[PDB]
Amino acid sequence: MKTGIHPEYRPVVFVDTSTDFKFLSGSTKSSSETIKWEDGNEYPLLRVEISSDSHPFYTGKQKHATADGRVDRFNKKYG
Amino acid sequence: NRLKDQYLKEIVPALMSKFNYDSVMEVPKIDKIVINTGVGDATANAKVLDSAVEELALITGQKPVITKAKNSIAGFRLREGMPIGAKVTLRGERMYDFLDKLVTVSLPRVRDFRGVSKKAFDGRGNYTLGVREQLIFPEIDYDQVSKVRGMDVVIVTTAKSDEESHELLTQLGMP
Amino acid sequence: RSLKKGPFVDDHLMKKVEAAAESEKKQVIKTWSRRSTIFPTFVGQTIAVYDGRKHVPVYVQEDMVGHKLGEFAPTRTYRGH
Amino acid sequence: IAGVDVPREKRIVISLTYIYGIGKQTAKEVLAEAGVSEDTRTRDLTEEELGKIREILDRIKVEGDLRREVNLNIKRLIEIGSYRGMRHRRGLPVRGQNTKNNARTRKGPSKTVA
RNA sequence: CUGGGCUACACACGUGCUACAAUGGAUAGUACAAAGGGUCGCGAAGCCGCGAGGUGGAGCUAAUCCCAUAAAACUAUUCUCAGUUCGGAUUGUAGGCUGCAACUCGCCUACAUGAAGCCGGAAUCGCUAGUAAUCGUGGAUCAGCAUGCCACGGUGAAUACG
RNA sequence: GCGGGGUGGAGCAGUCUGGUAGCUCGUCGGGCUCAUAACCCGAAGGUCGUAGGUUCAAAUCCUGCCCCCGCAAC
Ligand SMILES: [Mg+2]
Ligand SMILES: [Mg+2]
Ligand SMILES: [Mg+2]
Repeated sequence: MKTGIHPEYRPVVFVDTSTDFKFLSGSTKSSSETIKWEDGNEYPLLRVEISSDSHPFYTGKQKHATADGRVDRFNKKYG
Repeated sequence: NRLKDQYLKEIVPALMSKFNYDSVMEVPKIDKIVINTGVGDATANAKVLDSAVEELALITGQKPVITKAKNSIAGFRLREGMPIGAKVTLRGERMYDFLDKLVTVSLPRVRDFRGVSKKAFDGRGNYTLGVREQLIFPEIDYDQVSKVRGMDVVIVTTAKSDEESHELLTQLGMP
Repeated sequence: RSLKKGPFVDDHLMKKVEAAAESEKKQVIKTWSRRSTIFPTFVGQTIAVYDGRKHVPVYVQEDMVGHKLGEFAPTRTYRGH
Repeated sequence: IAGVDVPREKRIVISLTYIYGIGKQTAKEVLAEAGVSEDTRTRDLTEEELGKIREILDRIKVEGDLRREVNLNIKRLIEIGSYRGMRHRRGLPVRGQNTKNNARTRKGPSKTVA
């Protein structure tokens, strides 16, 4: 790498806010937060929504089979 | 070096006890990753590179090179020498970090992420996908993207065949 | 019917459709009924609905329950002048 | 602000009417679930108030989700092939309504002379 | 006899209803009408329902009782001149009535959507006084289905040289 | 073979000087009128013969073909 050319790139801790999955990796974005995970170092905190720790393709995925569509609705309305 | 540590710790022994190599250096590695936008819109506007270059550098962590046309084409209204898209080569710590970020954070952010095609192999042992829409990555905001475009992601390997490549990427966490 | 006191369906159609559980769907049922609702029990068995001049087939689905039969058999044939 | 950058000068009710999916009576019901004064202005809000209003909103159906819902409903009867959906696909009135004259907000503006 | 069409739809004309807003709109309170209809018909009070309506059955073959809060007006508060809290189409979902039945093809309600329209080319129409304009009401036809028709009162002008 | 040309329905520009679609008549619609014309009000209608080139871009600059009017040849 050169000087001055590349953008600020630094080690940053992602956290899945669905299940608090913590994970260090380099990036270029604070999200205005800092922690001292993995004692001996400061790291900014790039909080995030769903991660691989929680995605249904990597986990269970049968959810959201809620209705068959118009049919139970008919039968629920008229018995 | 989360995933490099992981690699040398678990996958090299596992993968070599699977494919039964005659030495420790036959074992595959990732040589590199190559990200490429592929812009053709730049024939008619200069602001498009001004978006895409900054956006790749944010997604990636080092400046992209604007690639140019090797030859002139009238069906695209394309003169030789014009700037067409940009690319980045990621190697070492930053390719490992890019895969970390990728599988951990960004691949799930896709609309209906049910993995990616296992058949997408060049035949020589390398892999390519394409992020349809760069907002999938966290380093960039959606409110900055005037107009979405995708980019090819090439994961290059020292693997001699599709099988070894797929097992490497399965152990690293590519669905 | 628009009201909780319903639904409506013609008896001369409900009876034939109930007998058409052993139909095996090789056969088809003609009706001059366009005013009768579609129950889920009509599903699978194609109905030939009388539009005014002919009996036009419709294949029932879960999605076309709650509606009538005439919505799937137009009356006025029109081709964009 | 509240799902989209509503007016700061408008009162809270009218502000919430500018959300696709919410009109004046829903606004009154929401501000009554919040216990707030409806006659107050929107720059004059407070943050915890605003957050409770956001909670009640997110209980209420989402804006873009409402768009997706109605469009799915329309797609359904287009893709079966009912009369009503042929009307949706042709661009004509769907209710039992006359087209010899007075069908402008469906057909579009006045087409060329025949 | 069933089902369909008279309700089609690239487009033109007539007649009207709604508006294009601050002499206004939303909300609340609230005063003053006439002319009319009702027996298997009007349908009260009370209650349930956001509401359309449901329930109920009083009184009435009617100057007795009902349909029937008349609305514009006025008073207060708000909106502050903005495609707006204007406008209300169109569409989605869910309701209610009627009728054997509301897709073609009824009306009404609730929620949401919020269209066009920011005063109308060339031209053209009614009106001389309780008239024009404007607001509601009733009747017929009618199970239900009116911006249409015929009557009703409320408010109430300008102008006519010739 | 030599000259002109090929642009809304007709006649004509615009080309030489690349970005510009025009004039007159006509057509359609609405008005006036008992009706037609005239008149008044609006609107439509051409990818410039065609296939390729050059150019950021072509009626326009370059090339080949296909048509029409003349003149020759026959
Ligand atoms: Mg008729
Ligand atoms: Mg006189
Ligand atoms: Mg030009």
